[PDB]
Amino acid sequence: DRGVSTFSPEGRLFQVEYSLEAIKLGSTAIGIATKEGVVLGVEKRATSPLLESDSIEKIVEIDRHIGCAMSGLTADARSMIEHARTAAVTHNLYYDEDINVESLTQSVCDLALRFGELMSRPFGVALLIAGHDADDGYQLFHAEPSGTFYRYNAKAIGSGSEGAQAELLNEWHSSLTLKEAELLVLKILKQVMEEKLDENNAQLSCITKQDGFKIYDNEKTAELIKELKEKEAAE
Amino acid sequence: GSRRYDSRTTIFSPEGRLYQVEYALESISHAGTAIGIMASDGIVLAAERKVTSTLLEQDTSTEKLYKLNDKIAVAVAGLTADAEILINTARIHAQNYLKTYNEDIPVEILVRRLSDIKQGYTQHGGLRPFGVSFIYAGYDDRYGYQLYTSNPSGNYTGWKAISVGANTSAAQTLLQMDYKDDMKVDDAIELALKTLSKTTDSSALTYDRLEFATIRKGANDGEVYQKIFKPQEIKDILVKTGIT
Amino acid sequence: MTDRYSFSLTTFSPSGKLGQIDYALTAVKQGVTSLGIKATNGVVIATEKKSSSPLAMSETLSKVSLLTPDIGAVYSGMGPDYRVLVDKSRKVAHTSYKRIYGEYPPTKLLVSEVAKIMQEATQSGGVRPFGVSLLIAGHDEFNGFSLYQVDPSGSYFPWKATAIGKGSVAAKTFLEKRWNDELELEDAIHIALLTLKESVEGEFNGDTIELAIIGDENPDLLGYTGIPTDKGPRFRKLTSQEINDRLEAL
Amino acid sequence: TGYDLSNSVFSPDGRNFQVEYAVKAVENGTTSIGIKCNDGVVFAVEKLITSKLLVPQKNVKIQVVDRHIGCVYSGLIPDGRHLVNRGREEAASFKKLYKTPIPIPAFADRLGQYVQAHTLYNSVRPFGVSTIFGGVDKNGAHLYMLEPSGSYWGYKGAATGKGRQSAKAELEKLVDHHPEGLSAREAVKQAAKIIYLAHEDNKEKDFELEISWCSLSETNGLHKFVKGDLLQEAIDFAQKEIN
Amino acid sequence: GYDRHITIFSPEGRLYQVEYAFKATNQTNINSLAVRGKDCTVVISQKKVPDKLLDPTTVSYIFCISRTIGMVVNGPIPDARNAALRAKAEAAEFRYKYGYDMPCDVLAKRMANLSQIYTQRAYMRPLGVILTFVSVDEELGPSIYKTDPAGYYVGYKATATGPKQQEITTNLENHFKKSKIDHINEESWEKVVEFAITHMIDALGTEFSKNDLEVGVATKDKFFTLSAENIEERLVAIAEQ
Amino acid sequence: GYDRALSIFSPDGHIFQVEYALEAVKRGTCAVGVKGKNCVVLGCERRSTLKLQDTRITPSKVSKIDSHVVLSFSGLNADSRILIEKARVEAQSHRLTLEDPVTVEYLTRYVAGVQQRYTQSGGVRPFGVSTLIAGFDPRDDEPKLYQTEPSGIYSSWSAQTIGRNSKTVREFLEKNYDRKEPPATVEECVKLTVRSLLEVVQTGAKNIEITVVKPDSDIVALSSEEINQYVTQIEQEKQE
Amino acid sequence: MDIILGIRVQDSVILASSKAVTRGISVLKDSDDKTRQLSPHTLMSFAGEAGDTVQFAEYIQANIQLYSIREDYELSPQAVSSFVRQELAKSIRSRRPYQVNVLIGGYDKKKNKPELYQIDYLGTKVELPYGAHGYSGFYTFSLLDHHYRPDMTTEEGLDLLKLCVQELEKRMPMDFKGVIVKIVDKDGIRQVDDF
Amino acid sequence: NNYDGDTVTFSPTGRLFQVEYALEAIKQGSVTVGLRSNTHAVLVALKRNADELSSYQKKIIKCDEHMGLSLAGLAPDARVLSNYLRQQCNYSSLVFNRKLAVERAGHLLCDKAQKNTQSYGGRPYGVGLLIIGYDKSGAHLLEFQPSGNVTELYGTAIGARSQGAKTYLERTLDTFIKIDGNPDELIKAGVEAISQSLRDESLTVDNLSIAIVGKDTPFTIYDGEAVAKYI
Amino acid sequence: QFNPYGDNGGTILGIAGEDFAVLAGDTRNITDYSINSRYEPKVFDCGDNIVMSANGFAADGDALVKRFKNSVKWYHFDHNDKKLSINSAARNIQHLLYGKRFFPYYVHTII
Ligand SMILES: [Cl-]
Ligand SMILES: [Mg+2]
Repeated sequence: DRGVSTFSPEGRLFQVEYSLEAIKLGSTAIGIATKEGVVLGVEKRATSPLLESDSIEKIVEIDRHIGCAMSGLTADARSMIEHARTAAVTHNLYYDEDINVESLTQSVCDLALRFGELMSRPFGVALLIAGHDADDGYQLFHAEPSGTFYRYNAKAIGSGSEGAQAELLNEWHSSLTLKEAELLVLKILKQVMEEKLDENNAQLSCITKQDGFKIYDNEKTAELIKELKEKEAAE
Repeated sequence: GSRRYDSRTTIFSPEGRLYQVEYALESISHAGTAIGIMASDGIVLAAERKVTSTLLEQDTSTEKLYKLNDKIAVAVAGLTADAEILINTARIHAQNYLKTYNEDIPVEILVRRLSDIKQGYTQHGGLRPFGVSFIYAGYDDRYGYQLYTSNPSGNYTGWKAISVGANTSAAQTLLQMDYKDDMKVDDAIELALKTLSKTTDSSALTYDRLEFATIRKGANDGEVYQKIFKPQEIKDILVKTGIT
Repeated sequence: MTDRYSFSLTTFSPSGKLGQIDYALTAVKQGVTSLGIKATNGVVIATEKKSSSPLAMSETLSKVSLLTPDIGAVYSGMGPDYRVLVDKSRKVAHTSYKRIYGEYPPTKLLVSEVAKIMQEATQSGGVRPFGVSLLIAGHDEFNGFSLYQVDPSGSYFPWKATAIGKGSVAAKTFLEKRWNDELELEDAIHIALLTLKESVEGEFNGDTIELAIIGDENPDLLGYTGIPTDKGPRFRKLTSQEINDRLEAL
Repeated sequence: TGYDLSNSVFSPDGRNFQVEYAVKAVENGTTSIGIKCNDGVVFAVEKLITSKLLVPQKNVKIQVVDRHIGCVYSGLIPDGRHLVNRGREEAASFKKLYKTPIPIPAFADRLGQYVQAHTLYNSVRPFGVSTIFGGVDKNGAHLYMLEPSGSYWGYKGAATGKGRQSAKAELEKLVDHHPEGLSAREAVKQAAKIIYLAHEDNKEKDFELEISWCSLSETNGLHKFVKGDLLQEAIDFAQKEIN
Repeated sequence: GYDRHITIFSPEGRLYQVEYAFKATNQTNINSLAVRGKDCTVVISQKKVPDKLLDPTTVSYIFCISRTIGMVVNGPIPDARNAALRAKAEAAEFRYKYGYDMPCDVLAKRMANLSQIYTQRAYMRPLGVILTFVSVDEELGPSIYKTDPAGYYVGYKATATGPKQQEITTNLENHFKKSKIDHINEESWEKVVEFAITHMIDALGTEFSKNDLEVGVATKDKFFTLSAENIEERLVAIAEQ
Repeated sequence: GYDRALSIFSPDGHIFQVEYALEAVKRGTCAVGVKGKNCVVLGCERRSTLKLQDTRITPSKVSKIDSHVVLSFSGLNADSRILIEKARVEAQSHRLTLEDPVTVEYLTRYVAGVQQRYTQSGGVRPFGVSTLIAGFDPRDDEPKLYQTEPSGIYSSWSAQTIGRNSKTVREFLEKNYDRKEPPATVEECVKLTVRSLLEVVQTGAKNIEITVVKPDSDIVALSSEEINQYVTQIEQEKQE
Repeated sequence: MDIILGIRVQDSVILASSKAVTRGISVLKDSDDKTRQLSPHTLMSFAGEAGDTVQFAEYIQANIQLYSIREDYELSPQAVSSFVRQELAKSIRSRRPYQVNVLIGGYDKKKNKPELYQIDYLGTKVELPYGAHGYSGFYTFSLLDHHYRPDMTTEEGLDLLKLCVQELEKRMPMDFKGVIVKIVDKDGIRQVDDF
Repeated sequence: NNYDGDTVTFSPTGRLFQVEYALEAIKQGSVTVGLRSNTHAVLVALKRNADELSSYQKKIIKCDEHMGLSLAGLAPDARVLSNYLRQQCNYSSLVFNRKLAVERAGHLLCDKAQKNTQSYGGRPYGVGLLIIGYDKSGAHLLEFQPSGNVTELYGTAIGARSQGAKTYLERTLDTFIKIDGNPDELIKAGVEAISQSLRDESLTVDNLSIAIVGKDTPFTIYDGEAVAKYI
Repeated sequence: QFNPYGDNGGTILGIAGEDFAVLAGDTRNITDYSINSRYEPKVFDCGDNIVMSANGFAADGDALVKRFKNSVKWYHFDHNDKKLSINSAARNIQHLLYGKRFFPYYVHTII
């Protein structure tokens, strides 16, 4: 056939480029970083109404100060999360401190290109890693299967990403409140989702310095959806 | 490098079938028919040797029926050499169990172990599967008399009567027609031979083209006897049942 | 480096054929004729010494090989493959039997071990099957005299008499007419020489024929005296002169 | 066909096409030479000046093995370096066990067997270099040249790379006109000339000359680079001959 | 058609890579010959130095494997030296383990078994060489044993290898048909070398100078190669009768 | 060792080996899971192409992983045994180290993790098996029903079906299962499970297996006659 | 650990095991249950080196429970004891052996017979009517030799066991803080809560 | 074509296509410039962003107090190679109490890259590196290609549109080599060099990345408002 | 028998002030009754405003300080030149020391 670690004539790794296509098929995930916190939100996308949607876990805690949202082949993310959690805890064991969000992201991204003929293929999942540390404050990173990570003020991944990213381009400013960011994620998710957005097919979360990483209750998110509907009807 | 020459023996087709397993089963369909029939008072194993010669030493020959221990025997359909590899593994597993628990291995536990080995060759290692189907005839004190089959996929199932190898479709129809639950060994002997006699690709069914075995509680009192039939004894049972 | 051929080179084709085994059998078909006949008081194995050049000393090339003192082997097909199998067969007779039980293996079990080696070349990674069919003759106390054929697949069958290689189909027909259960060893040797003459084109004598027997114990070939229970090897290779003597009464 | 897609495959001719393709990489490289003199050997190489930004005298190509062997090569420079690293390991283990520094014929076979080993399997690629090497041992001077196949022979003079035909013709004249032999200092001068003459095949870009030598009288049997006044003298001698 | 790239059976029961390794054998365009005397074994081979820049002393296809065993190779020099180094290692190991010098026929068998492995295992290629081993064995006397890429080997009364092997073979065959003996009935090795050179000249139809030949001689307890001047003396004797 | 990457991405971002493993699941006999208010029922299809079978000894379709959790499947039977064995070992390993039996979610997560691993390990093909894992957590009376598939994704279901013609029985369940009021009793839950299989099965004879799991390690398999009574009652109501 | 006794009567097996856990100077606990249920009708009491005892007992328990789930079948007491013996016989030639002695009391539901097996840390197995480990046998066996009958009831077995425990409490130097007694019969395993 | 499936295969003209394709990944990467005088050595790197919300990908990595590089191509491969350089620099300090020579650092990178070009299963590195350093023989600049070829230079550039900066340096050679004891003027020459490779975009405060090492200057990286002085 | 440990003597003293800290140590190095050196520095600046001394067996002491200094260097590389706080250094040293739990560094460390 052909090598798994083969370069194309353009200078790209075939397998990495193909895994990026799998991520485009995945459900939408959005992150927005503010000075009051980082917000993470996902589309759940249940395949059937009999599927109990609260068992869909696409937003995950890595440590108290670091959360993570995923998009693509979500089964692939389990070993990445496990590594991230282990790295976060291990660093605390060795250094009696929280690990920097960038250092955690870098550790996860070191796994990405360990494939060949090690694992047999790249990961088919992209991650939004959000967190806080004392040195660089509130941060949002986008971790790919290429091993590259970019920091973002705001970022969307998955099937509605380019439409969402264009929307985040206009809406993000450096003075956004946490409440404003929550509504903004809900607004953009509602825009790109096939089904109508509610508390059972979408999920919110945030990371603040005071309270750490929290996945929002369906009751809490439901109120923020109702608040969104009213403020859009207000003009 | 080496990838160029790799057949990739452990992959799914677009339809979700295992190529090599399917093709191994195709191989097995050209092997001599083996039949197992389970009765209330015993089990019969009958099997057809493939187009023999007059110069083949039959009394010292074994290609179909093998002893795994004193309570369990197998009938083979497929590559004989492949079967002997698995048979020796099974014989060891039975003795490992006996050494550990000081009790003879239950029939299903032996069958599952061999079947799991076959399964491994379909999922990992990049090697061709074993081109063998087994009929297991055995007795233990939990389930009594048992018949099983396993094939190159590593899937196994239990049976009252079953065939493997050539003309299984025709053979299974004939067994399904004449089998009854209250049947006895002497009746089952007759059914097995009658079924082979009709399904055989040979002109006539003779003693020199058969291997035959019974597992009976026809052993003096509360015990089980395996009888691998001799050439003369197969000749006698062919006259008794009225085939020659 | 490293052997990166960890996958099977013999696989099932859509029709259920193992191509490499069939092709190995084809290589056996091209090989020189060898045969075996079992008598009441012995076994004979024979083949043609097809000399590649007249400058070659064909006595140095042994087609018939002693495996144990009571077991011998001959082949048809690829000679080098045969030579390494004989080395492995001799060794396995010791490692898996004599070093355990203090005696040489019975014919059927040594055959079983050789068969296993040939089967593994049919399934293991990065190897082709052996391109030979063996005929193994031997004696042991509880089974008596026996003759076995072993094919590239690893399958083996016992025979009263048989032939393999070039003119096997004609030779097996010839043997069917002549073989009975009352043959003495000398009668089997006579039949072996008659059968082998049909498949040989050129010279037919003790120097172009290799023939060995499994027969009576040869105390003269033991190499020592003093132990009554050790009576010597039953395997004996016939000399060039001994063959020619039986070609006058032919 | 398909016999050229994999290393260690005999074609129907009895040829290993992958080795023959490695030779094409060698032929594409810069010209390098070797001259066996009376009590030693001289190595020289053409270094193409791709740009003014290359620091003069810095990108050294000739490599020492142990203290008495010089190696120069044409083709894929990294492959040459890999071969020399192995050569250094072989020369070290030889000296460790046997005390004496590795003889040149002994060293030649160590490289030879290693290069040949890379024509035995499809899991490795043949070496994309021809290597000219040698030095002084207990039995005197020795010059060798080693091809991608693992083939090597002893030489009076050797040349490889893009300007090898030109160089070979010049070397053949020296052999004919000096049956009694050539001195080490003569061989340095002649080496400079031959590289300058062989530079006609690479005439587009200008080049930098690099010479080294082992001689029993001139360097005490140790490998040294030709530097300063002796290098300039050889450059002047070379420049005079082309005009 | 990947049955032609690796050592697996073709539908005809053939190994094409083995057959093609036999063709690589004649790539050097060199012919060798070996014969047995009463007390010696002589091997001769053509020497061709096409380049004037070559050091002719280093151009050789004859190898001193052990003190007693010599080996001439027909095939490319890298594979020749691969086989040489291995044979040397095997011969040395044999002596260490078993306490006596490795016999010529046993070494031939060992190298043949190694060659066989390359015809069965896919990752290893055959070596494109034919190895002719010579000695005066302490048990069997003068010995010639030859190995090829198929893993075949056999003893010889005399033998020839190369592009023009058949011409040399038939020439030798005819001589032994006359004499009706398995060797050259001659006391001195010097005259057995003279026989070998004479019959190569007759078979090939070419004359030889001292630099056109390469000679190896096996006697009891040593194998040695002749210098150009030792060969010259041999050529002078041939011309003078 | 054999290291070959069998599960790899294609230009359109698909891993075909994983997708072809799902096609093996599609071929497998139908399996269904329905959770009531205080129970979970696992129903399984038995193809009647095989008669002369010995049903005493033939491998049953529903397997106990521990005393409180069961596993059924659709796809390759031989593959399922490897997952069941690993799951059973992990269940005992969990009891040994945590001093508490596995939750149904934990056991599911483990099995799903094994399945995922076989989609990005060298030299191995994915499992041609989807599972339904059902039971009750220790000292908990809330029913649990999960599903896994070859890719290694898993999720919780009020009711679910897998295998051949699972599209049809899922259609049935989606209209007949109410979340606000699940099958309040064992009877209602078994009835709805038998009804769902009768959309696909053929004869209601020896072709339907039913296993009821209740809280506190109360697991029982229904017999032929007990199931036959459900089959009889369903069609007599249908004749109207 | 210290005293472990076993007695097989007509229709049951009774295992008595001390409650004391002593770490050198002090008695850390006086209610310790030195037993594990291997299957519904098989109980194993144990005594030996600290840590190894519980580690071994739980390891065996896990393995038998695994077998029970895999086969949907309870192994016979004979089969369980043979498994346990092999584990100890394997252990004795290890880098660091399990220093554990066990009694296995089980009711065989097939034969309808109680069975008591005594296995020491070397892997020395014997089936007995009554058994002990350590110094317990030295005091108790003379009483059991006298009073034991194969047709004894469970109540008679408990009374004979009380006499054994009384003799131990009189003549043993160590205070073992009484015993926990458990009965294994056709109905399974139960603890006698007043002894 | 038929000879680009893996790195173990020469083409009929003696080319290694997988290596050449790895070389192509460098040409897609963002421009970076290297230059030196006799006292100091400078790296200038144009950082690339994904979009306006994203950060600008870091291009310069420190390897020791006296050595570091800039990258162009696959950033994870640069991390692997720079980590290897950090280890080798560190081994030299710990074992020999010796700062690793820049020339020797080049040789080690060459040999590491080479092994990936001659063995089956692996792949070449997909990144080009510009290594600067100050050691016992003064200032140095190296250019690493994943073919294995390492070259010592006065100045150079790699990445997209690098040819413009490379020509400028080739003209300015005689001027910038003489900028001794003036770090700011040497950086100015590097910033002016990298400007010859810009199109449409210009050097902003979060776009530009500069690094310097010299006689009494540890390897230090300047980003953000620290480079506004040179815009 | 070979004894891998030795005693190089010496004494060290650390005192924490309100907004400062001192770590002092004598400069004498000894074996048995002999003086090896009258000035062999024992207290080291390890970077990040941390001072360290590992007193006892000087070979193990020098090894530990060397490894901790190295740990500081790699902390900078791996965590964006972040300053290693004294508490984090202390935990890191615990792991260095405990890594050799069954062949200990024969030193009493103060930072
Ligand atoms: Cl050998
Ligand atoms: Mg091969």
